[PDB]
Amino acid sequence: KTQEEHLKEIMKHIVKIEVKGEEAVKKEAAEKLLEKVPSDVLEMYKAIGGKIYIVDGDITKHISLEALSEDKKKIKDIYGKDALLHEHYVYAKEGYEPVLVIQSSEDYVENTEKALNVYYEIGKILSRDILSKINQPYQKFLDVLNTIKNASDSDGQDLLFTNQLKEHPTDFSVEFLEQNSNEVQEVFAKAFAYYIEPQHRDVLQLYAPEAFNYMDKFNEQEINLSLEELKDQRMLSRYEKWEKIKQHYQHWSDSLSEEGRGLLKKLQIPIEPKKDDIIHSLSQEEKELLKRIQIDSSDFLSTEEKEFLKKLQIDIRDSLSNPLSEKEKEFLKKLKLDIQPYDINQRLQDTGGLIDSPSINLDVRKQYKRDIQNIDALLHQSIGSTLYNKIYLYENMNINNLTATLGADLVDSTDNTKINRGIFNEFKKNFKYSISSNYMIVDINERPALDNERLKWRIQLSPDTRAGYLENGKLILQRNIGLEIKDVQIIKQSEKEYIRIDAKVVPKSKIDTKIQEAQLNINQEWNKALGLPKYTKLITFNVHNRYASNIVESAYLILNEWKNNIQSDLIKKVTNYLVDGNGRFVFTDITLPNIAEQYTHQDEIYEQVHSKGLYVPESRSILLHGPSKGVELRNDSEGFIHEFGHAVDDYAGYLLDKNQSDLVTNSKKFIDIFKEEGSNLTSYGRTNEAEFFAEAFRLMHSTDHAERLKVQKNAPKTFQFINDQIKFIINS
Ligand SMILES: Cc1cc(N)c2cc(NC(=O)Nc3ccc4nc(C)cc(N)c4c3)ccc2n1
Ligand SMILES: [Zn+2]
Repeated sequence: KTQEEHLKEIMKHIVKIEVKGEEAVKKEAAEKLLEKVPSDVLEMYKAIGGKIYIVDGDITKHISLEALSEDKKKIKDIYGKDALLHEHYVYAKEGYEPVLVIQSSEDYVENTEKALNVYYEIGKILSRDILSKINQPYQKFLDVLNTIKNASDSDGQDLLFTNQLKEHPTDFSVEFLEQNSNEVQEVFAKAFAYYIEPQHRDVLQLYAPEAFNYMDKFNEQEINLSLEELKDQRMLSRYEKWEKIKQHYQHWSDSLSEEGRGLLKKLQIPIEPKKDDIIHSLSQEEKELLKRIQIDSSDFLSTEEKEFLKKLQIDIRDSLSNPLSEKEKEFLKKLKLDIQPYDINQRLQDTGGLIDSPSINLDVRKQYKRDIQNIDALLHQSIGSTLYNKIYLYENMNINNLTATLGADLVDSTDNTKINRGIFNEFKKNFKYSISSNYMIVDINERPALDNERLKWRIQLSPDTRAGYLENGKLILQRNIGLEIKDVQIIKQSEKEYIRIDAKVVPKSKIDTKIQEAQLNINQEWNKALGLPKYTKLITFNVHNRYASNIVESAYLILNEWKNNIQSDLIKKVTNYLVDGNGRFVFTDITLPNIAEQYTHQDEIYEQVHSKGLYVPESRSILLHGPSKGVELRNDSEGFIHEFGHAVDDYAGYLLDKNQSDLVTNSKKFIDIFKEEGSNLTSYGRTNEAEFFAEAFRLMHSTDHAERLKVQKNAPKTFQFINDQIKFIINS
């Protein structure tokens, strides 16, 4: 009930009573009126220097409204009827010194139509004087407006829209909202008004449900987030927040050692491969091979990597066609591991925390384990303090980090300042929870992003959350945090559009539990659809990163496209085969060479593979990495099915002579079909027979029927070959 006090405190400031001789009846009447307004919009008004004056008679007769031009003397009531300031009871003055003027009365309780107007004036203060300073209302509110105009019942419009909007043909776009700022603000206010005045609220909910709902959720929840964003722009607020935190960690800081500071700094800027050293620990024979390798000839060395290697040879020459060699690609594979940057946070993201993964040389594995085990000990003090309650921290992120495939079309191709609503809704779809397996580095007060960062997180730390303080106003958080996504919306900031993500920190065990129960649910369901034994572990969720929930909700959808595009009898025979060898359908966000289904079956470490998908015969499992973008694959489904092709290529070649488990794609008959039709499909498909078979099997089962035709009229002998194997497997 600190409630009533919050309002008393705030009101004694902004509220000025200046009447004749009833300064207790009138001074108590105002308290009754403003009490209906959300405590938070009053503080936001105080924030921008606004004040409320309760006066008698003609309100024009006040010092604050003298500078009023002989035009702004005529206002419109909530119903759109022209009036005159010297004949009205309220007025909110714009400008850098906001003013609210209210006449005196107590019949505000009785004569509701005036309270309605007074609130409408406040709503105006809210949408025009306050929210405008943080670029609101925006897309979310525009969506309410578009729901109303394009709904069947035109009553919602007849109650909130001025004819200007009523007669507008198309929907209200961001562009419209910019040219008609005054108009939208008006609608906002009216809706705020009806919602706030206890008697008209029913009307609102009766003829404009979406507006009621928006204003309902906004005044009870979302508004304090507005105050939050509003305070974030105040220099002194920003400085005040930073100081309380700097104080809370003052002891922890003064105690840090050169060694501790060395660790935190190394954790902010990775150490690049020092060319020189590479050359040394190389080899007399190897140097010779390196002395000439058209790095470009290979295909597993990114553009960034190839360049580095190029400069490696060109730096050892200072003294005295393109066939793809074997032991040469072996040499280039080894070096790939060797020329990666020392990046602790990157190591955590790739392994999802599983720092013992055989994915890199043992020497480097231990250095990572040592440094991490140490950072974990440094970041022991939690954010919780007596100096502050709820606390928000910020992080600017690149969407490619969550979903490179959607990241491809997030920014509008025409106007780089706009975000594609199409991809936005998709991205937002199943984004319910997130996980952090590395050390998040956030800002105390929000800061401008880098061009490729169109994601602006606003995170509500738990008092329990441990962290470390940095001098530049940032905090390094402890690994293994849990995050519940609370809201995802398009916002405009500094002349550009971003995706604001409102998230709350929770115990990681809470999120893991959801995933685990998902795995149980998804397997129950699919074990029934495939007729597998009740409790078999078929599908598995290896989720550890920031897009966490999507990896899970996505698997369901991928498997649906997988059953509606392939013959049920083929699936069953093939997956029974897989299950027989302990196979697994692994959906993950950690890089593939860290899923055991692949590494516990590797000869050498450098023989690892990372990509959108992968099939491992030795384990009979299919691996699908979520975050990436399959080069020739348009989406996750496709990718999965492509890998199921390799699985079929397996069971088929197995049914030829189980006395030899081999690939039916290795058959002499097929090596010829590839010799001829091997270049009529996808580029990727041309890589080799196993892949060509897989890309072909894929198109044949695409959702795009047109795509099925392409194989049948460009790969005849193949369309038939793949169909023989199907019927083969199906019957045998
Ligand atoms: C730079 C680069 C290098 C690779 N080797 C890639 C491989 C893939 N995918 C696969 O290798 N898939 C896959 C899938 C199934 C496979 N099955 C068998 C029996 C043997 C395989 N080598 C096999 C391979 C995707 C992207 C790649 N990108
Ligand atoms: Zn493949």
